[PDB]
Amino acid sequence: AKTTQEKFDALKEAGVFSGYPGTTDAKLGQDMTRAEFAKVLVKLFGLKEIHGQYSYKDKNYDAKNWAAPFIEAVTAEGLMQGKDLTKKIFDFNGKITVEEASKTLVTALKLEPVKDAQNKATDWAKGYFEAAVNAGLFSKDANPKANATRAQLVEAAFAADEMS
Ligand SMILES: CO[C@@H]1O[C@@H]2CO[C@](C)(C(=O)O)O[C@H]2[C@H](O[C@@H]2O[C@H](CO)[C@@H](O)[C@H](O)[C@H]2NC(C)=O)[C@@H]1NC(C)=O
Repeated sequence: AKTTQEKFDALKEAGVFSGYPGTTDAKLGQDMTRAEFAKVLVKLFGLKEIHGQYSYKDKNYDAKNWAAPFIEAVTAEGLMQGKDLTKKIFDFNGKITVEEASKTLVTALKLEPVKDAQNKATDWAKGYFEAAVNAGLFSKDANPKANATRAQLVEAAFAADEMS
């Protein structure tokens, strides 16, 4: 079985994840913004980027924001809808959590949420986290509410790619 690092290298060659300048360190212990994760989802699932459209009101969510085409693409695909509908806030600088990642991947893979699922996830997410655990995207001992580490995102993305 491939290590996290070998899984990363594969995803990177494929354009789905990136490294950092001037180092081979993949920084598997660090976190990831929701903007970057939207981009991961686009590259992982082969989605079309949507230019010149803005469905959120966050400060600096505009045409100069490199993430908008990715954010719009995952929004149009129904994978993500942001954090509150009435102010139209996506939170692109906020970090992706393991339960949030679970929802997007389970949805994209067309897997079904677990009903009556019992776990430590926020109420809205319990079914998606559990489904994700069952499909081997995250380990059952991951904290649904924590920022997902890049290592966790790599293992999820890799597993997701294998399933798709
Ligand atoms: C703090 O609120 C959450 O923010 C999450 C941010 O990340 C995602 C994956 C996103 O879409 O960007 O999920 C957001 C949460 O959205 C909730 O997603 C559920 C999963 O499908 C939906 O069933 C719920 O309708 C949605 N809202 C609530 C209140 O649970 C939920 N957002 C909202 C608007 O309720």
